[PDB]
Amino acid sequence: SYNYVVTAQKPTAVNGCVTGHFTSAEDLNLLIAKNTRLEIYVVTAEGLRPVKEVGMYGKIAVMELFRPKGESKDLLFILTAKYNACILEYKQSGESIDIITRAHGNVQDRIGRPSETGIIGIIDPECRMIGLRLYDGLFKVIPLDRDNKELKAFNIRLEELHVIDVKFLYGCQAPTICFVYQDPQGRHVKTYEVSLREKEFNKGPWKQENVEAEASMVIAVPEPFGGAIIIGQESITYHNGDKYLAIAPPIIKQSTIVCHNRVDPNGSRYLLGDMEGRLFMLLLEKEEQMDGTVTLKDLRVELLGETSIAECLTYLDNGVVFVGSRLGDSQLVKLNVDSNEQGSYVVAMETFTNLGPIVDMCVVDLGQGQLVTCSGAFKEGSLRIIRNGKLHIRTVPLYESPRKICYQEVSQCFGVLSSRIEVTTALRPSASTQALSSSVSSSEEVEVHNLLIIDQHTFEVLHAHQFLQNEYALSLVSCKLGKDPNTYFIVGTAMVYPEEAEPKQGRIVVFQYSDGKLQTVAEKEVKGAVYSMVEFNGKLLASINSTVRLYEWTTEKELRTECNHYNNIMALYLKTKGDFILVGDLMRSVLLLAYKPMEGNFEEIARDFNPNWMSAVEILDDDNFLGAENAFNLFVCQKDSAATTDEERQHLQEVGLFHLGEFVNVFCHGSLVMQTPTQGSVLFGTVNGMIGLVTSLSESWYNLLLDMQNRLNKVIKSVGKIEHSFWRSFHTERKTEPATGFIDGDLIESFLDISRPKMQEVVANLATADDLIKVVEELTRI
Amino acid sequence: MADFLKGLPVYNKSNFSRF
Amino acid sequence: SPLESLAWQVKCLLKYSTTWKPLNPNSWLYHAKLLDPSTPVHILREIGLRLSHCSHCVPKLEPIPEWPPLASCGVPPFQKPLTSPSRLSRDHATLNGALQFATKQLSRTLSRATPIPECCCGWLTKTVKETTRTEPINTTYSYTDFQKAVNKLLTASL
Amino acid sequence: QLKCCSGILKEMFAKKHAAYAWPFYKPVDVEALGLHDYCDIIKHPMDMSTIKSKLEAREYRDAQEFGADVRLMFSNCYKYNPPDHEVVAMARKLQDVFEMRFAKM
Ligand SMILES: *CCS(=O)(=O)Nc1ccc(C2=N[C@@H](CC(=O)OC(C)(C)C)c3nnc(C)n3-c3sc(C)c(C)c32)cc1
Ligand SMILES: [Zn+2]
Repeated sequence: SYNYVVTAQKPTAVNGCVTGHFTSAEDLNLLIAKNTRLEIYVVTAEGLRPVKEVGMYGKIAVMELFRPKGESKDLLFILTAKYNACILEYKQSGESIDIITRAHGNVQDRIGRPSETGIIGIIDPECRMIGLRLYDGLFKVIPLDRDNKELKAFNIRLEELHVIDVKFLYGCQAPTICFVYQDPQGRHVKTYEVSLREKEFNKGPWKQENVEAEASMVIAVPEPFGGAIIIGQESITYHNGDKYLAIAPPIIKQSTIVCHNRVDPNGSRYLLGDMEGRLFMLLLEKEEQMDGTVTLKDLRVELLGETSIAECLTYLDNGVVFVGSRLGDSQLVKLNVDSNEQGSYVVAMETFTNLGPIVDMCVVDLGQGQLVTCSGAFKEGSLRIIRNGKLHIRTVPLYESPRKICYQEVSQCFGVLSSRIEVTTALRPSASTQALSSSVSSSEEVEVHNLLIIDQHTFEVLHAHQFLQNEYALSLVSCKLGKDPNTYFIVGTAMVYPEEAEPKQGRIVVFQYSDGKLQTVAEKEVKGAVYSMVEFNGKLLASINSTVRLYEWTTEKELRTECNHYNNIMALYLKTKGDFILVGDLMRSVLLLAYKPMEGNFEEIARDFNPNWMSAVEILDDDNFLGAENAFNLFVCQKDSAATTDEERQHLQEVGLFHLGEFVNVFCHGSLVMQTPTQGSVLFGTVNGMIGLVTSLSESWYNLLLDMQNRLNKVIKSVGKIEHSFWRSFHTERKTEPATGFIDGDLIESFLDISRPKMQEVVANLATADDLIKVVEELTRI
Repeated sequence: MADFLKGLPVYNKSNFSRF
Repeated sequence: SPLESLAWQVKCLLKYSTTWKPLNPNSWLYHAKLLDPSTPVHILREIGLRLSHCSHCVPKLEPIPEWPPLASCGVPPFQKPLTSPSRLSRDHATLNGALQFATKQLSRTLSRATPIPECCCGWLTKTVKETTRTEPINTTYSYTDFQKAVNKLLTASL
Repeated sequence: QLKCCSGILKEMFAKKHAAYAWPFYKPVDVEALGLHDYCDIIKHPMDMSTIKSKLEAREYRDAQEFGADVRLMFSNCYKYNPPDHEVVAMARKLQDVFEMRFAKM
């Protein structure tokens, strides 16, 4: 197959943030890592001034600033998810900004089990080394010197296999790590010294001490204090050897603290963000002893107020704090000495739009296509209306998690599945609790699921239906069925109990929203979770646990089973085209079914037998089936045209592979441009808020753009010196192959921005530059 | 009121002044 | 039930096949309760999904993962996750509703998992088709035919 | 006489014994049962259906020639298969009927 993938909206979720002096010795810089993007801001009188935004050929997992001795300004260390390590330097020579790759390498190991808590990258305070926790039982040390241009690292065996979090401590004569680990005896905190010349671990300054069961975060405190602050679930502790200081404030019991940031350079004040979005300030009280040394007297936590749910926090300057969110919009907030009379010392200054996570979306015409996405989660959950302008985004906050969306044109309303958390009592007012009209279904923290009928124009919750206790709503469709002229809202549900592995119960509830009212038209009791539902030629195609069932709508306004298919593990996704059905499995990739109208049953055509942990499926055409899996890869499967035997004909062949670097949640047919080298248009929405487009090209077009990819890869310089072929290579923990049948549209589009001499070098002996500029412009206009 | 937010670090007092 | 009898028959002949490659008895599918080994019919299911296969007919089948990846369940193989339940819930909140439900179910079920201790395709096809005493000898069936017949039988009987 | 022989063969085809007689109802197909050794370890193959066809062909001269073929069948099984095996025990079982009703011929 020949496919063209291009980013329409860059990822918006913030995965990392740091402050330092990177662009110059005087500039105060905020660096933000959004997956594959690195943004550099200068803190100024007017706020954050962006100076350079860069794209990397990798998923940024570590991003740390450090200043070696003799360096006039901070150097950056970046590690990617594909273990591409680079030491970068910001270089400015007058109106020209370059990110110089001081050092680059790949620090992956041939053998190694990736750690549960993920890649950890820490830097020694004296910049003697970079430590990487990549695999269980292996601590990778990269010595920092001017001669180690290749990042020639070495591994030290770590006895503690289950390490939770590790930092380098301050004020140690030798490089020292302090980490929290789990063993059969619980969770503990331990220290080691690293010897570069000996290439080994030595005993830490202070012996191990037992910590909380859910101790999850390590904070290395600067001098004068030294030591570390361990943060868990319901306690905060400080360990500096003989000095142990634990507190258990009730205020932190309600939510888990997920991020921290040091405010004062001496470590007397810290910011702590929790999962509910609450911002606390940890305070370390000083005690200057008469001996001349400074010790810690007490720990205090104060509720500063409420922010966006923080993935990361960073104090910039003058009481201003950047809050980088992946579940909601990021924000600059201001800390004030005096409260707002509401008891809150935090005042929001600026909001940065984040579309992540995009759990579902749809294309509507409210001849110009608009995307409506279910974005965010919990109090950050909202609807996002994206249209071409570049992209214009309108936010409709729901204050609860949206899960599914379907447009009902005849009713001029959207149907949205939503969930809220109650303790029952709701934790805050939300869309489901502030509906104009509300109803409840007839026949610790709990999830309450609702169907919201929301006005298309005002985006106000017209109605909210509360489903049964322990009932989760999974699938939603707006369609007409059979001979019934009414358009219905069909919801697939599942009763959830801890006693059950698979749901033994579930429901298909058919509602009608008419005259600004919601009534339950029909209720069907099924024996499992209704994962997916599609309107299939006037009939209702549903997936219930491991079965795909086609129902008919009778004249009595009830569903009657027409046919069943059982050859699935867990039919999560369903797409249809004509009489074809694409069944996405939990692990068994994609299956092609053909409904047979003359037999009234399903027929299996071909299954992709490569195990793929599917996250979203789509049908490109009758032959091509596009799928996304949880290792951030896209694949395209075809029916084997050269199949001569039946066994060959039972196989869907993976003819296209491509490492996207994004976790695709939803595929939809539609375009954001007004109604060309490419045919077709499929939008996809991902966890990080990135939105992409997949199109199809012919043989000649694909060949030309692949040759251009090769030429551009030869010409274009990569940040971190990562090869584009390596980055786009299909990659799981099991299998790695080069990308096939996929043109990286971003690479091709980048051709228009290179210098004309570089254009001539690229198109030399291909063909003038003007024709190919026209080609790339036509590609852009899709 | 909040004596623990009194002395928040200042790198440059001009920063965020003209927000 | 007739389906159970046919499953028993199929199992009792495949127990002699040296080319047969059954699904790993310690597979996460048994642990996740997505396959039920109490009743013999599970073999038929595994035949339908090409989880159990004949190596003579299918020599180059892609291996089935033994345990789901961390993204898929959030549980290390037969180990309690280090990550706090709140963090796992927050991570699962980023998934589409079907995948979110599947991931929470897999987490909940595989948290309690404990390890399990460790070509007659033509005649099996005839057995499943219930045409052992009627088909001509000339008829030849591969694992493809056996799979198709098993799928048809499960469709009719389940 | 051979009418009696046919009666024993039908009483072996009879549905009462089919729980153990079923493997012997037709020749041992080698392509279907994956037994790529039969032609070597067994030279002349016999089955209940071939015996029935030879009765219909009146090819037997006497009840002992019928006994000879039905013995060559049980022998072929008792030989090609390990003892303790199931087909050797449903063979042992089927020989039982043959003998109990032949001994009364
Ligand atoms: C599993 C059902 S069982 O009835 O409990 N046991 C059972 C019945 C028949 C056979 C047959 N065995 C073969 C030799 C053999 O072991 O073949 C494989 C099972 C394919 C490996 C055999 N030797 N002599 C004869 C008449 N047979 C036949 S013909 C036939 C049809 C079958 C299934 C057998 C094994 C186990
Ligand atoms: Zn076979």
